[PDB]
Amino acid sequence: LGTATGFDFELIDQAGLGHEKLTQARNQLLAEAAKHPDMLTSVRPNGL
Amino acid sequence: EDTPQFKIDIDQEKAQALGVSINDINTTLGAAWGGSYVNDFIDRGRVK
Amino acid sequence: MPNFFIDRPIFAWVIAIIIMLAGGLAILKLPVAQYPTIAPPAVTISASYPGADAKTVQDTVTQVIEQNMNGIDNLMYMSSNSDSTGTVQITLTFESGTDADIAQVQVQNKLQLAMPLLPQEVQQQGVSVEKSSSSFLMVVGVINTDGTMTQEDISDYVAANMKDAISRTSGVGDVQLFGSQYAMRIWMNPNELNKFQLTPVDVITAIKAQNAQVAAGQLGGTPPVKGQQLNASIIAQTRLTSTEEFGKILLKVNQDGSRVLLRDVAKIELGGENYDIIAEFNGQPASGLGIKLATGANALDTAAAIRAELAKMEPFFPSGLKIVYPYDTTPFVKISIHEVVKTLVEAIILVFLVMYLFLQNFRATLIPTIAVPVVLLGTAAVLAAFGFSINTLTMFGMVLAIGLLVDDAIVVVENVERVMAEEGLPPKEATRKSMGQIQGALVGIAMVLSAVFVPMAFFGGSTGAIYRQFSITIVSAMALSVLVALILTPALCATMLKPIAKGDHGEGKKGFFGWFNRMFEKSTHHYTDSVGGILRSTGRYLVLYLIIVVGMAYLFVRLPSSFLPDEDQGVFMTMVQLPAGATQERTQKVLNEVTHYYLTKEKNNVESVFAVNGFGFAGRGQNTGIAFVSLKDWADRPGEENKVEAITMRATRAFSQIKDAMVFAFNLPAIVELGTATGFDFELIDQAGLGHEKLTQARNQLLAEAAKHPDMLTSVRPNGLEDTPQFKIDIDQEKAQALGVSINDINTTLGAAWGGSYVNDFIDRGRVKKVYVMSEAKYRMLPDDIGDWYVRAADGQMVPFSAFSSSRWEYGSPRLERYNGLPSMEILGQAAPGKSTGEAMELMEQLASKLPTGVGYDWTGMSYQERLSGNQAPSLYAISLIVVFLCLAALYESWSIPFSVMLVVPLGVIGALLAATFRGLTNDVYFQVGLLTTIGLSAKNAILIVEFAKDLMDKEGKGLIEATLDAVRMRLRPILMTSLAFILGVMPLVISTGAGSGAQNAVGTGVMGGMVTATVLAIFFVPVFFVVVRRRFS
Amino acid sequence: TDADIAQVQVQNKLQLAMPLLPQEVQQQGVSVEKSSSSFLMVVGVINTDGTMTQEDISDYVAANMKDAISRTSGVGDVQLFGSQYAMRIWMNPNELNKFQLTPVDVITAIKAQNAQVAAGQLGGTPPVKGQQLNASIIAQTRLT
Amino acid sequence: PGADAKTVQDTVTQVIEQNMNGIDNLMYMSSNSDSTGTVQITLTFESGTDADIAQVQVQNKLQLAMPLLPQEVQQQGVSVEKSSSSFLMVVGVINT
Amino acid sequence: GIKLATGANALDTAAAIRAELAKMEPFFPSGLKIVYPYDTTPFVKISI
Amino acid sequence: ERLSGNQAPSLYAISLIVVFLCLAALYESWSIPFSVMLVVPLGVIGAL
Amino acid sequence: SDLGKKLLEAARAGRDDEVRILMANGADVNAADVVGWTPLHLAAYWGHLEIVEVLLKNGADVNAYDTLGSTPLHLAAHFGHLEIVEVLLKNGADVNAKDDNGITPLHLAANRGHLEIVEVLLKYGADVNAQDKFGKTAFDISINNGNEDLAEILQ
Ligand SMILES: CCCCCCCCCCCCCCCCCCCC(=O)O[C@H](COC(=O)CCCCCCCCCCCCCC)COP(=O)(O)OCCN
Ligand SMILES: CC(=O)O[C@H]1C[C@@]2(C)[C@@H](C[C@@H](O)[C@H]3[C@@]4(C)CC[C@@H](O)[C@@H](C)[C@@H]4CC[C@@]32C)/C1=C(\CCC=C(C)C)C(=O)O
Ligand SMILES: CCCCCCCCCCCCO[C@@H]1O[C@H](CO)[C@@H](O[C@H]2O[C@H](CO)[C@@H](O)[C@H](O)[C@H]2O)[C@H](O)[C@H]1O
Ligand SMILES: CCCCCCCCCCCCO[C@@H]1O[C@H](CO)[C@@H](O[C@H]2O[C@H](CO)[C@@H](O)[C@H](O)[C@H]2O)[C@H](O)[C@H]1O
Ligand SMILES: CCCCCCCCCC[N+](C)(C)[O-]
Ligand SMILES: CCCCCCCCCC
Repeated sequence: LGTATGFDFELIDQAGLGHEKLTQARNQLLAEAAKHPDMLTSVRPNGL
Repeated sequence: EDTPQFKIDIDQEKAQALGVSINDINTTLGAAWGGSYVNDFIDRGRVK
Repeated sequence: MPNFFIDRPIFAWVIAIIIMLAGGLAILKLPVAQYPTIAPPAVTISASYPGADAKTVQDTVTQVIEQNMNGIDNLMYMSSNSDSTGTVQITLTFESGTDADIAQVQVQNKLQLAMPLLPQEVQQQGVSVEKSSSSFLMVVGVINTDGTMTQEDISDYVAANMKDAISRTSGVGDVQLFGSQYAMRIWMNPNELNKFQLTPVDVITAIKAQNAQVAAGQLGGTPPVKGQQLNASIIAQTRLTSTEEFGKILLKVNQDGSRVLLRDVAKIELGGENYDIIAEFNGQPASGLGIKLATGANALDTAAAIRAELAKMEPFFPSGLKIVYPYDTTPFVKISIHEVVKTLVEAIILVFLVMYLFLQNFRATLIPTIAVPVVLLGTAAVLAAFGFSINTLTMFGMVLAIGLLVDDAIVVVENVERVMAEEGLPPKEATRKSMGQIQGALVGIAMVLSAVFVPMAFFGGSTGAIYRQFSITIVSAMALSVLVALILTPALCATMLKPIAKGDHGEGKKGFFGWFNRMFEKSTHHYTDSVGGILRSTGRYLVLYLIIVVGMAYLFVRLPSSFLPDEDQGVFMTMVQLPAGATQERTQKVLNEVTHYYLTKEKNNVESVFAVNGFGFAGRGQNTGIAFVSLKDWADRPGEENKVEAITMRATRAFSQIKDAMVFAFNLPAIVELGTATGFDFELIDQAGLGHEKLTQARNQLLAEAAKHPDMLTSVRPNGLEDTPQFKIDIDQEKAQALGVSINDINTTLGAAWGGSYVNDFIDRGRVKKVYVMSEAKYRMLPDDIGDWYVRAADGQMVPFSAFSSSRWEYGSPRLERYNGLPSMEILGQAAPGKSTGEAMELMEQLASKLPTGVGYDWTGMSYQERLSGNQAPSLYAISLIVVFLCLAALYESWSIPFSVMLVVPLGVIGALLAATFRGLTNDVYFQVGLLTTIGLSAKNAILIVEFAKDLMDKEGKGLIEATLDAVRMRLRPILMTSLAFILGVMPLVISTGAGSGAQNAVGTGVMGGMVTATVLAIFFVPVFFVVVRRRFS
Repeated sequence: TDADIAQVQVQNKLQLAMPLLPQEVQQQGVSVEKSSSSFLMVVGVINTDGTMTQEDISDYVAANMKDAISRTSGVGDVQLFGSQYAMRIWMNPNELNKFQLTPVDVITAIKAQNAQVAAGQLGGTPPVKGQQLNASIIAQTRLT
Repeated sequence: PGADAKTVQDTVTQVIEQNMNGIDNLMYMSSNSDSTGTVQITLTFESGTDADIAQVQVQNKLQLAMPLLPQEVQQQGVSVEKSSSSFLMVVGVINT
Repeated sequence: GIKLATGANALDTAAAIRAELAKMEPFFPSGLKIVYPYDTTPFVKISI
Repeated sequence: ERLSGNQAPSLYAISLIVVFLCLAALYESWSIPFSVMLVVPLGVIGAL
Repeated sequence: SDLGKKLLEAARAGRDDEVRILMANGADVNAADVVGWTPLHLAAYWGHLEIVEVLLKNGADVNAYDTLGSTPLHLAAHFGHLEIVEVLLKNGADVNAKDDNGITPLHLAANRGHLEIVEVLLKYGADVNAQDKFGKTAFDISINNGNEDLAEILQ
């Protein structure tokens, strides 16, 4: 069921961009997610 | 309906006399006329 | 509810019809088998490594598979064998209730992922994951009489032309060929191979090249050149089909020009896949088909279909080939059914005779003749719904119920006939009163008999499965009998029975029936006057009761206990075990002498002897064999002297003369999966990698210790084979590298020649079959032949095997056992006469605890189930007691009175134990269920006597002694009618001598003897029980 | 969803992929398991006397315990906090070059000299007429 | 791969088919072997039969046949799946 | 690190594990001992 | 198709017997059931 | 013979009581099996010291050899039965006995690395320079096995 109000998001490579371009896309999402402390909290990747 | 078949007959004794292996014959015929699946490769982040 | 159907006889007739139709429909569709599924689900993983020894197979196949049997549901234990024939068997036994399909696929799946870890040769041969089943429907033997065909020639014809058709036959679950289909045998000559400078490596290389399916392609294949007219498949080299084609395989071409072919260095023929077995049927070469019965199929119909299929194959058979039926169970099952239907009909015929003898009118005699079949059919419908099959256990389960079924019919009618005779009431109002007196008791009886039989089903293991078949059968039969007694028979009694005048007991009639009524009426007065005197001196009968209780307990302990009685099945086994290291020829000479004895001196009894050389239940090898003796018709062998047990013990005494062979005959058990009662199954485990020798010594230490207690343990022996001499041959690596001989060429040349090597497949007459290269017999016999095998070095020169090898003799296991993924050694044995298994096991555990450090133990098979499921016996007995007491307490509205009924148990049991002990029978399931039916009916009789006696004291305000004497008078006749009918009904089963008599004897004797006492005693004792109890507590 | 049937359907498809996987990946053994991701319990094993090392204890747990626990009904997965022992050949490149050798030669030699051979039998079936000797032939076995 | 119907039927189809005897609630078994090298043995079961149990029973019986098959056929792989003959829909894709 | 099979009973599985470990203890080498540093079943058994 | 047709007679047969026995039980009669069930042909002809 | 087979099994098992009875009954002490092993060979192999002594007292052939030429001293020395090796050598066992491979008890004792037996064999005058068919001494085995202690004794 998970933690009280936690979410598990998946960022998909739908058009075979590659690893580097998916990493940059993730960094862009994490960057924009970081500057909404009023809504989102501790948004981070699960991978290395 | 019953189809015609092109029955090729390899002479292994006559091949040995010329000094060719029947492995090379089978592969040369098989690969050329039938097609051969060698290995895989990566076309835009997918195995093919 | 009886009152409802007394006013509505058609509703009752509708219910009667609905039940009869449902039952009739059920009898048609119900499966037919000898015995149902009893043993727990097991999955046997089997593989083959051609030429491999015990250790090689274990350390390459067995250990690798065992390690990868992880994450499987409901696994109890896992045993494995690894023998010198190159075979491995891993039997995974599961919990009783596990889906055998899910159990198989879970094992089969986890193996598939372990297949890449096994050797190439083992992956090639394949690993078979099958569900365990020894129960064959029948074995069809195929023989050649004119000596034109060898055993391999027969086996091929069966595999090609018969097996596939027998497999597709309706009701066949599985078919097993006794022998292999043809294989292309290349019998290599080492002198010829050395002459042309060749090896088995070159022969294998040449066969793989010139016998293979080559892919080519198509003319005008896609993508084509636009304007193409023709698209055709290109066919290249395909597999070879004939011995001649394999003969013309080109190995080498010399400088001179002359060509070296495979026929120049080897003999070629269509032989067998292996030559371990030599199957013979009265000397003549033989093969066969092991046919098994499909799930929910009919054994009789399946058999008829197989024969009908075999019949239309006969016109195509070659000259000399004949069909024979050495083993067939359907002859036995035919008699089982007929004898039971004959008993159930004769039972109703005797009820008619007994009903008419006492009541003396044809309208009374019909009601049981109607009511009983309605219940019998209804029972089949309930068992069909429960998913049960028509088998020996469910069939005899109903024969045992007859007593309960007949009573419910008689009790109702007699009571109506009595009420009409005493009060002069009309049939309809007489039935309302009659049912009014018994309806309360019959509902009570239902719950009481339920409390007796239901707990019998809750037993675990193999024994518990057999008890469940009898339990649900009797409970279902008894349940409907009570239901029919409250719905149908009341209606029939109200309509059919004619009125009787008040006081008319038919004493004023003439002839036989006139005499009988005055005879019985004065015998009833003698009985009541007799009980009158018994009830003045109750003290001495409480003493006589304790004499019976001590009499019972004495006989119970000193009666030998078994699971099922041995039957004359028309066949029996004869083991042949020669000294270890003996050849195939030696074993054949003994089997020839064994086959000779039976066809000579037992020519009147014996039909055929299936002499299987090489086969042994407790290990394979050249030095073991079995003779499957098939006898003639049961009618053709008159007297006990010409039955299996008599022939068995005569044969054993005869074959004790044979010089160097452990030869003896033994009858087949009813069910093979149980084994023997008193017998145990002990596994001695290696729990700290001690090795083989250290476990061999630890076993010898336990076997020596077990031998020093003959009073407790007897026949304590190892199930496995002993260590044997083996030819160790060390390949010198330096000498091999020095001469330029590769280890692959050496190990292949040795393996291919001496052991054989499965190269690839070929197509013989449109059937894919195997190709084996091996040494011709005479070049792979003795150690001297090792040096005659030459391997080619890198430089080109041929090097003999002697040049780079050294050999010596050592001892190694020809069959390595394992249990739960650890090296084990199975030890069998039984408790000494008088001792129980529980005692024998407890000693084996004590002896085991004083073995060297690192040696553990565990119980398997029957002993594993006896250790767990055996402990439930008292806890069920306890629950049964509490429920029975509670049920009677509710019926009588008294905590005290129930005791009076419960004191009747020994009166029925004592008689059964006398008849059994007298005849010399065992405490078997047929006898043990035989008690519960005798106990049930004696209890039923008492419950009515106590209810009648009680109701007189409550309603009519009579005295204790007054009410008791009045009750026993009224219940005297119906108790005698039930007994007379039932005792006569079960009489044929007691005196039965023919086929399936052992079971009939066990069923019949334990009932007849018990009923004689149950009847004679209870009529005098239940009065006493009621008075003593009523006095004590009031 | 029937977890037993889920496993059977998933493996049916994996069996079609298994051949296309490398020889090395197959020989490490692919596993299909139906377990809860979270741990039920951890069965710790230590030496109180300090007679055995971390590697020794791990070997025993893998060799003489893990298998039986993994076979137990209800045990979906068993993770070994350690590793079973394996015959480690720690190669020296300076010494391989000295004798003109490679890891290939080492692998080739081990495959040849650490091998369990099927060498057949003396007086094996089908035999000759008048044979008295029957004994299994033992060539090379696995190294201990 | 690269086998004719005749060869495929003898080495694969018949080998599998003769191991598909005695399976619970089997009505009939149709099969075909073509010149491309394909085999398709379809076992139709009685109405109301547990399809998943049917699949398991077939899979179990097939793996006795598996090793008797040619080496090439095993390396290519063999599937045991629940099968309908007709399409629910066809989802076409075009480029405008 | 034992993980519970899908839909299996935790307490009944745990009981069976202890029964199997109990058969191994007698044949342990001198000094070796079982310890229980993590277990979820003791809570479930006591809490009920 | 043939299965549907081969079981159709058996289906009508038992269906009639059940409806007859159902009426026999309900109204406690053999006359009332037999009196009613003679109506079936009058309906069947209409359907045909 | 009848008793000959029962002696072979009894000698192998180690049943001292049965051997004593068979020695009295007059069982053949030169009774061989298929491979050519006398009861002494069996007792020597499985390491039954008393039976070895009992058989030798009953005029059993100490230098009896099998179909491959291996003697009881070979089997005793190879499987590290020090006590039995001494008893055989005392009763006149050939210490330099060669099988068909040219292997002596010294070679076998050296290969399994039974230090105590190698010294006893040397003491009774074992040829240390003795070679097999491959030209291998007891010393050649010790350096190939890497047995430093054994190599030092052979020096
Ligand atoms: C694929 C399937 C295979 C085929 C299977 C076939 C199954 C057939 C099932 C149907 C059986 C029905 C049998 C009917 C029998 C009727 C006999 C009498 C008819 C009749 O009209 O007379 C009545 C009086 O009968 C009386 O005397 C009534 C008193 C009670 C009669 C009981 C005895 C009859 C026995 C019937 C069972 C025998 C067949 C066993 C299968 C008057 O009528 P009413 O309305 O004035 O009555 C007053 C009630 N209030
Ligand atoms: C614990 C156990 O084994 O209970 C069994 C065995 C049982 C206790 C029996 C009830 C009762 O006779 C018991 C008494 C005291 C009856 C009087 C004596 O003869 C005793 C020597 C006898 C001991 C055992 C016995 C024979 C049981 C019953 C009750 C069934 C009752 C009827 C009416 C059929 C049972 O099994 O339910
Ligand atoms: C579980 C229920 C408890 C037992 C209930 C009572 C059992 C006694 C009644 C059993 C009789 C019904 O069983 C039925 O017997 C008849 C015998 O003619 C068989 O009938 C068969 O007879 C022979 C027997 O070889 C065949 O060649 C033939 O093809 C077929 O007609 C049926 O295949 C079987 O279904
Ligand atoms: C062969 C063994 C199997 C048979 C088992 C059945 C045993 C019962 C046999 C029938 C007993 C009936 O026999 C009956 O016995 C009692 C004694 O208790 C007698 O009773 C007589 O003696 C007693 C005791 O002195 C007096 O209190 C009583 O007034 C007097 O009538 C009856 O007159 C007789 O009719
Ligand atoms: C739970 C056990 C059932 C015992 C049966 C009790 C029946 C009592 C009937 C009493 N009655 C209504 C007829 O007066
Ligand atoms: C061959 C008969 C099989 C019967 C299956 C179950 C019957 C249920 C009837 C309601």
